[PDB]
Amino acid sequence: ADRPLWSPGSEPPAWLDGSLAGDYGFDPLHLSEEPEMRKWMVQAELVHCRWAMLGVAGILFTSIGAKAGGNFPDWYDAGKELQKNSDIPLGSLIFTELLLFGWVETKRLYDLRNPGSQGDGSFLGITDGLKGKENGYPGGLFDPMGMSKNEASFKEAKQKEVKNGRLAMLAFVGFIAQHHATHKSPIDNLLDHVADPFHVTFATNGVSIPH
Amino acid sequence: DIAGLTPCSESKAYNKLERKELKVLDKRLKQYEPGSAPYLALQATKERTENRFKTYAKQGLLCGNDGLPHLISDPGLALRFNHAGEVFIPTFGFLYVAGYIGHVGRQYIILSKEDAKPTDKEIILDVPLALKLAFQGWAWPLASIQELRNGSLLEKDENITVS
Amino acid sequence: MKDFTTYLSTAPVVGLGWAIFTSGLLIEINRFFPDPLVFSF
Amino acid sequence: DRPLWYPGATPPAHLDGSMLGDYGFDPLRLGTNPDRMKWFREAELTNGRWAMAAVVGILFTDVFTSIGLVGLPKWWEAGAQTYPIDNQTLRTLAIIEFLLFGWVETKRLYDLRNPGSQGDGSFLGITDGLKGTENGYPGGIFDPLGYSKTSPEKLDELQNGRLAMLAFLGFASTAAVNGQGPIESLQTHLADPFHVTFATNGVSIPHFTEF
Amino acid sequence: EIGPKRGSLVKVLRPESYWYNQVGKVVSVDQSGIRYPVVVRFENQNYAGVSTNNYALDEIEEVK
Ligand SMILES: CC(/C=C/C=C(C)/C=C/[C@@]12O[C@]1(C)C[C@@H](O)CC2(C)C)=C\C=C\C=C(C)\C=C\C=C(C)\C=C\[C@@]12O[C@]1(C)C[C@@H](O)CC2(C)C
Ligand SMILES: C[As](C)(=O)[O-]
Ligand SMILES: C[As](C)(=O)[O-]
Repeated sequence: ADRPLWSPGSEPPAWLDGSLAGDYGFDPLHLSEEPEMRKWMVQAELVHCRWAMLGVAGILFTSIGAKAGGNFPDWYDAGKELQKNSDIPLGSLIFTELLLFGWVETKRLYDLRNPGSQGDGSFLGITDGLKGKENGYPGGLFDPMGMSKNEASFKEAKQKEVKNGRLAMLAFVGFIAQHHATHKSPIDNLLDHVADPFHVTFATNGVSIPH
Repeated sequence: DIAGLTPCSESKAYNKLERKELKVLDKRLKQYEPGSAPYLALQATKERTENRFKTYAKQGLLCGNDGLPHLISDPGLALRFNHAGEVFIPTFGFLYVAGYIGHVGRQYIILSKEDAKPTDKEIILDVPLALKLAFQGWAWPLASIQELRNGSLLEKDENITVS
Repeated sequence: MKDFTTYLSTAPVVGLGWAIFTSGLLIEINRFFPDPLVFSF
Repeated sequence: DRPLWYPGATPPAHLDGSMLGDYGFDPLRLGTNPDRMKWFREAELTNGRWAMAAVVGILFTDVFTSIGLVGLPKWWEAGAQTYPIDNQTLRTLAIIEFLLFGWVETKRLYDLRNPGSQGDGSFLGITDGLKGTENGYPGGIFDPLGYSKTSPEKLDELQNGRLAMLAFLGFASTAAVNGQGPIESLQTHLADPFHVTFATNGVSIPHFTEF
Repeated sequence: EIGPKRGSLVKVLRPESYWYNQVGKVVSVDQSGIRYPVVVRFENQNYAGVSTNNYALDEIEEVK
């Protein structure tokens, strides 16, 4: 009786009311019920959003470049033809990626178990920065612009990145579903639908056609 | 030359057995077209069968009058030759894994003897404790020998006997 | 959720999770590595 | 205690006590018992001190070989060059090694057992100098360079010994799969840093990089 | 005043007893006077499923 819910009239869960950004009381499988699993899942969803947004942005920009005339492959089968004629071998690229990501994902991990553990100044004497402002929102060094030093603006600005990330990760499932059917770029599926709405789904393989 | 056995490449019976197996495979391989699935399955089977017979004959493993391989299990005959892998290192690998397992299980069952109603912990395990101990036992030879010199594994004759 | 995680310490867990891990590991080792009967050296 | 191995939130249990090169690294809890810790300390000392005098024979001797000043062989066959030599003290080497070591290793053993316990008339007139100040740190050996107050330079020795043990482990792992020597691998890796990498030699998966 | 302090754990030396050489707390040392005054209580069951038993004072001994 204080916030919009996902199902109008249903009783919101008793383990989440208004503290988390993007809270609508949607949890039917009783997940993140304990404080620790919720502290885990919050930052898990946050990282999912922060990767889905970058992925969808890159995909859409490369697709618009390809449709406009740029030398850009589509989002699918792009790691196959960018590796054939590249100076950096596969494997030597994968383990470079994993070596650079382990060192940062580990520091991201142990700031979840004990916040502020990274701001002791052992890494290049960085003390003020590298200190977890909240569960999954660090600051100081990752926030060069003073755009989170006000709760009135921050509680309202963080409640929209979760929505944009949820929408972006729903769009990423659209990218996959929208490829196994048409085998065309995501921007191509758009222009083939605005120019003629009659070319809507349920026309190629969405529904079974034995008759 | 040991035990009257001969290296397994010079065994006419071994090659005769390989040819027999290949003929038996091909006689029913010729039943299907080269495009269907069963044909590819038989092709891959023949692939790894030829691979069986080729890869064995390296570094030396003795086959007898029957042409089949025969494992040498004596240390000393696996030495002075090249047979230390027949069964000499597998022994140490199993000893390592069995140690690992027993060490972890013992330290678990000991650390549970302190809390109230340990029987419950034997039907409702402590999954995180078991996972922790599972990723700490791969130094058990070090811990075992020095825990033996320690004396924390000998019970000072305080158990139930009848005689 | 809590009672479910507690239930997940019995026969329907390791003893299933275990021995499923082990069957999978052994089958994968015998699949990628087709037919071992002696060590490399 | 000097900086911790994990920068953030990993509490040590029994490594709060003072000791040389202590960064709180003991994940498997192998040094809980103080007597076994006291033994493993000398273990490190003897391993590190031995690997440093070994890697120098592999590093400082092969740097001149690559430059072309000297024609010494690589270490993975320096052992095979010896006995074919004309004046070759054949392999009565190993057993005389064992004898000459044993006689000293037993003295060090009994000194660790009864620290600084050398009889008065046991060794001709040099019994006096054989008493060691501490375990693994004897007096009579270093002529200069020990009478300072800043005796905690042992940190340098321990860090260099650990680095040299890693060096020799890397030497043995390289000269086994790369086929070449350490200096040669380093030079090829500076020549082309993206192709000569452990990913191409050592791991079985990336060998299937079929586009 | 006769037997060990109540709440203090003690072992058993009855040669024919399921519980032998292992420790068990005392319920109440019978002060009224009887040949088997010490009533010891054990958590683990026996072949019959009984948890407690009374023993003589010449049989029980000190702690580990
Ligand atoms: C689908 C998804 C989330 C779905 C979540 C669901 C259903 C959860 C449902 C519930 O839990 C709730 C909420 C509440 C619970 O009580 C009940 C249930 C019902 C359990 C997220 C996807 C999230 C997906 C993400 C973040 C994907 C990222 C993709 C990236 C980064 C792409 C990068 C590349 O595109 C480039 C740049 C170049 C290309 O060549 C290569 C690639 C790799 C394609
Ligand atoms: C110093 As000790 C207990 O290993 O003999
Ligand atoms: C495996 As090798 C380099 O010793 O032949």
